[PDB]
Amino acid sequence: IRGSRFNPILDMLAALKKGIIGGVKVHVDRLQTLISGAVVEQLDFLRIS
Amino acid sequence: SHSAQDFYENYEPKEILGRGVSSVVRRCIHKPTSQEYAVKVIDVTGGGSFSPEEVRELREATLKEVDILRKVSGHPNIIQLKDTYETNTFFFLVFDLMKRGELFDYLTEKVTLSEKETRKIMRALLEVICTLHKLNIVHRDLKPENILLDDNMNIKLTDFGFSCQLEPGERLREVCGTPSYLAPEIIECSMNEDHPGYGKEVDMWSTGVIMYTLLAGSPPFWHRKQMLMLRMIMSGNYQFGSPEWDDYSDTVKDLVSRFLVVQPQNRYTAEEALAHPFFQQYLVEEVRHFSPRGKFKVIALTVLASVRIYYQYRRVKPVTREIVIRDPYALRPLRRLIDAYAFRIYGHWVKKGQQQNRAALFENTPKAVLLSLAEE
Amino acid sequence: SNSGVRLDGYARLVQQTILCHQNPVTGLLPASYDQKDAWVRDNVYSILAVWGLGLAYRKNADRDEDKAKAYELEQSVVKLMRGLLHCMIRQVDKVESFKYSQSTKDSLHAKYNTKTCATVVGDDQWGHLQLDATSVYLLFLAQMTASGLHIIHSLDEVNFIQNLVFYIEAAYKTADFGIWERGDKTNQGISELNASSVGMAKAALEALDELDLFGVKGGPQSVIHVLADEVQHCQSILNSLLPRASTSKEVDASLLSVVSFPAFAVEDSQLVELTKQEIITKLQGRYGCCRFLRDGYKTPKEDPNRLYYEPAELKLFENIECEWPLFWTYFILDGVFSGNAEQVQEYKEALEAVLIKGKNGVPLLPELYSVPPDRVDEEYQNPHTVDRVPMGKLPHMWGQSLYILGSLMAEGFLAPGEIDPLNRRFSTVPKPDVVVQVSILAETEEIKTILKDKGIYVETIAEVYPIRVQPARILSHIYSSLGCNNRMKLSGRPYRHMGVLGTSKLYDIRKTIFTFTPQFIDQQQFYLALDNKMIVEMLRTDLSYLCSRWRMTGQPTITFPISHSMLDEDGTSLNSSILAALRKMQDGYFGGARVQTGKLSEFLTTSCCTHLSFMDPGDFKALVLQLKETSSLQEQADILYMLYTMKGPDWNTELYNERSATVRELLTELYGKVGEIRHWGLIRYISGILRKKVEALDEACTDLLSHQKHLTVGLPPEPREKTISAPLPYEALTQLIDEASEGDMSISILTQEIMVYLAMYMRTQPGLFAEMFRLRIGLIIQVMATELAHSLRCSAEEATEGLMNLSPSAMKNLLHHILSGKQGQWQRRRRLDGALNRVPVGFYQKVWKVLQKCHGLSVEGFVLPSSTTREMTPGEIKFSVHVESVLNRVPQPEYRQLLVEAILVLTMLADIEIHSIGSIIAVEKIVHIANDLFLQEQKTLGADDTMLAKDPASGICTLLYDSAPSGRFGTMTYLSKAAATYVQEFLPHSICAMQ
Repeated sequence: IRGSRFNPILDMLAALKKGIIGGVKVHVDRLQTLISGAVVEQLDFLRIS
Repeated sequence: SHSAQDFYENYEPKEILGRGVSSVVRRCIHKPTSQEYAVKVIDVTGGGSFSPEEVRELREATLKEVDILRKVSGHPNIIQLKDTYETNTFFFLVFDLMKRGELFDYLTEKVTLSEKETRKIMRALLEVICTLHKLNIVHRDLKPENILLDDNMNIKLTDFGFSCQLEPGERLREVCGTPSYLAPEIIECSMNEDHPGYGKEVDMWSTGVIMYTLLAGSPPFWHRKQMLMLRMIMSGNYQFGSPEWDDYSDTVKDLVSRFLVVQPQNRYTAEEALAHPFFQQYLVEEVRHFSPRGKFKVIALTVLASVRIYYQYRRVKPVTREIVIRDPYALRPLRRLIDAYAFRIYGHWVKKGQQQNRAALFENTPKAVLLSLAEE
Repeated sequence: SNSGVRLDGYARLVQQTILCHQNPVTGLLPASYDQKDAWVRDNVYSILAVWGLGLAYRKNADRDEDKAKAYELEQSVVKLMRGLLHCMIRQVDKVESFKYSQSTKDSLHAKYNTKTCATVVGDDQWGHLQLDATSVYLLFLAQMTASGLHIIHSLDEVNFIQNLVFYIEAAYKTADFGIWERGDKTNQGISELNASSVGMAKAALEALDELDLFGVKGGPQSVIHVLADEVQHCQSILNSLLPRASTSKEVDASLLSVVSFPAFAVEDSQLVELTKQEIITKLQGRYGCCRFLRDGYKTPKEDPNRLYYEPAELKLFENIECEWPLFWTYFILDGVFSGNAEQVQEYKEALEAVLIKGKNGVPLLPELYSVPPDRVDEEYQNPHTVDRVPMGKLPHMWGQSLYILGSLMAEGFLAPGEIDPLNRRFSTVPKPDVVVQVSILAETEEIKTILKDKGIYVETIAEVYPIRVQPARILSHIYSSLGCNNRMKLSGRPYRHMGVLGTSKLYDIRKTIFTFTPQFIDQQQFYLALDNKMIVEMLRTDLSYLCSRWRMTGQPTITFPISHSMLDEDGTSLNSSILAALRKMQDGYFGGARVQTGKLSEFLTTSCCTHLSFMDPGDFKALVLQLKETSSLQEQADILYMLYTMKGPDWNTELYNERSATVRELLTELYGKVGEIRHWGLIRYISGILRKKVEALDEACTDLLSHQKHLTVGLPPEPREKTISAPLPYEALTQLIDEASEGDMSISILTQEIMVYLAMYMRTQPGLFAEMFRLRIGLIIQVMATELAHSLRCSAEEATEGLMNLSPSAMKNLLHHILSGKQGQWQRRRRLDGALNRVPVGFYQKVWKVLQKCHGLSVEGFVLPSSTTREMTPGEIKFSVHVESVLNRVPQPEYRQLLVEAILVLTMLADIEIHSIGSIIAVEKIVHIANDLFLQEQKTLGADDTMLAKDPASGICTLLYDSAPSGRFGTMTYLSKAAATYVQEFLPHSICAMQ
């Protein structure tokens, strides 16, 4: 933020909340809902080694 | 007189602790250290109902009060001004938080006080008064309602709204305060403009009056009519009740008579009062030397005290229920219980002002045809 | 691994204990034993262990077998959830009926059936009123959905849930039978308020604020909308009555559930430790804890074959309340939840000793332990000493499941953050403060010019065309359409008033911004908004109220349009109070909050906004002539009232030949002329004709009742005087107050006004209502008239005329004056005290102690038997009611005050002696003896006969009334002497008093 530099980040966060960033659709929500019900890839090689 | 932003971002108000004529006291915290305090918010505009001369004079009065309390700060038994904030409409005065209320509720709940705490409060008040007089500063506003109590029975003077500096050689001719606490000199200033003025004597009279009202339980001078009360005060014929002070020492009564003197010159000062034997105490000393007459006198006094202690113990009377049938007021426990029960039954008609007072509850007068003669 | 073995063992235990009677198809477990029923609360509570073990399985599965196990457990959970939801949805008609008015007959059944989902009992054979079960059901439904598990399928069920939300939203002012299905303390069930139901309801309403039921793949209309005023009202109610469960029970152990793992709704944790210490020190036993004092359930007395307890519970239900280990197994979870471990070990060790081992060697929780029928006398002398034996039903699935969940939590397989995804554990975190934003608008150009003259820059109603401002009643009419379905006969949310908490936040309706003014600037409802002082006062209290809680995100926003009525008499300047208030919320400090002003353009970028989706498209002629020709507002009101009462309730007067002028139209037009003159001489008169009602009167009444207080409407005497001991609906309240006020019309308005005055007064200063147990509006009114007559030295009619002409600020000031309490002096004060019967704080306790050592206290024939002391306790209300009734037989206030003084002097004098009188005491005789002694002493002194006067109907000298109580000549000495003489008169020739 460093003082007066705090405006453009506010504008970017507001645009991100709006839903579109230069023609790209975006979604925002809590991490717990997103991680739930999603495929997670497994790294099980360390257990064998 | 800094900006209100500092007060807004430094102190956060809390629930109300009390109310006044135009100001309310609220609790506040200091964010850096989390220390509790009490803040007095004064509305100089008076809710917008004040003509601007009134606002200006209130602002001048509060500025005089802050700059006169600035010098006095330092005494352990005085209120400490921690921070000041000024706006166009409000003054924020931050003092120490005490804990409980002032003397009125304590005296109402306990009816009357004993000599043990009386000695301490009188000593502290005399020390504060002597310190104030040494600084050439007067108060003219000792009332029991301006003395706060702590959890360890600590008293500090507050409400200096009438305090002002006294240039030496000057004689003030202003009249203020409750009429019951008005010294004869102030009232003489009222009737006659030729009187030179008054001084610290009004302070001694106020100390005597508060001592009287804490000891007896009722003010020495009080009546339903202001004019007759003023004539009562001018006469200076305070009397001692018969079945009320038969269990008090002679030294305290002598001190009572010494505090209240009509003549301003004969009134005792703080230094003279502090030297009375009532406050006498000893810690340790080994330079007691005298003649053999002194040894005989001391041994005779010891023997006399040892003999008298048993006889004083024997002078107690039983319950005497038959005497209760005749007269219950004679016995001290019966009197104290009747008084306390009467106070708790009728405890919410004692407030500020001359209209209602503690003396209105007691009726020691023999209600009869003698009530026809009241005044001229 | 060890974890696999432990979890397999726990699954085996759960399967052998609970899942063996899951009862598929319907999916509802039987309510234990051979009862063949299904209680909602037990069914809801029996699934927490399964849910927790399933969540434990899900995170560590990583294998087909454990994945399938978690799938099966989850599908069992959803099957039971849907089965229970079917019971609710099958009975929409009762919900619709209950949505309007409150009664037990249109309430939902509490015990549903097995297969075919039928009813087992009618509406008059069981207690069908339990808000706690429905609230806890919704709370676990919300938690279940937030966990990520689908329960809801169709969108119609969303409408049903929305309707049920309104069904339970009035729990703060609706009495219920209770969790125990036993009504009040004693039997013959009478519906009464309890803290447990509202404590459960608050969390359930909070949980469903925005939680969508369709998961992450929802739509525009998938979220349940709830208000916020009800939550804060419930919080205030629970805070007021937290220490005691209700007005009849000193404590109920069920308060633990509210202040533990389920439905955290509590603030100021000091109260939490206080109630925990109190319940520990009062209800702890040897092998369990009691529900509450003096419950006879499952006792060797009482004839369990019979119900409707006879009023003879003197000692047959004392110190023999059996036990309940459910509250014990609550303690282990409560301790293990936040940060406590040693207490958890202590409680686990204590509970392991009271366990019983059955088949296959598995834990089993007994219901209660009963006192042996023979060892009963010993317990009365040595409580909590005699051993007990198990007795009754003990497949208790509730406590068993709770203990299983607690053990699983303690083992560490599951984290506390998984049971509650909504993070309800941080309710004790303080919130520093909030900043309030206020915008000021001018109605017309003239007002804008006037404000700009004094240096205030405001903007008119125009020029902000994108932004529109409307009152709140249109917003209520808008909200009256949420969740409306025609096929299922659902009428949507009923009409109700709004708090200021709802109007502050901005709104969006069809790509448009709307702002709504607060409801207290409405002059079309009542006339208290015509006074500037009260406008200022309600602004101050409302700003304080918003600054206090503000549990929503974003800064508030308040619109305060300045009206034409806010100008002075000449209409060229605003009033001094309004200008002072404006200068006051300038500089950022007004009332008890920080106020920042500006323009709506800047507040738009930083303010909470709500998107709304459900409004998206899918000879009388001679009298009339006399009225027309005549003048004066007085005769105007008289003739309009006469015409309305006689022939003109809705008949057209035909006064104007072109427009049909109805009596109501003329009456409502007269308000415009009345308001300009500021004449409080007929505005109340016309308001009585139109019968205007003040909003939120029921809220004021329930706030009055929640303070352990009894209300009473009407002048004396009985039987037209009433007693409102329980909350009543708005229509019932209005009918009752109208019946009490009779045809005096203005009495109803005055009662409403004084009730509202008390209503905003007790919240600010709840300290002047001490020394009082019962208030009467009529008695206060007569005292007001008497005081005004004495002040003005006029007749009663002139005093009434002056009182009815006072501005409302004057009534508030005089009410405060007489509430503070601030010959002719002493007698007046004694009369006031007798009128307001301000009995001391510890009066009833002293009366009880004296009654303990005497046969009774006779007062002019009527006697109070000493047998009352053993069937009743000083803490409860009935003794106070009986004592006041006995003391209220005499009508003269001076008599009641002297009676109080004499009985109190009896109380003090009884302590000195140590004896039993064994006789009845006549207080009137003592008073007469004291009076005779006083008269004899005064005659002995030498007083002339004039001052020893006699009252026309007393036999008591007026100088005795004028006499002060204390002193060497006070009435206390005479009363004490008379009481001592009377005691000696009935004493065996020996006093033997020592102290």
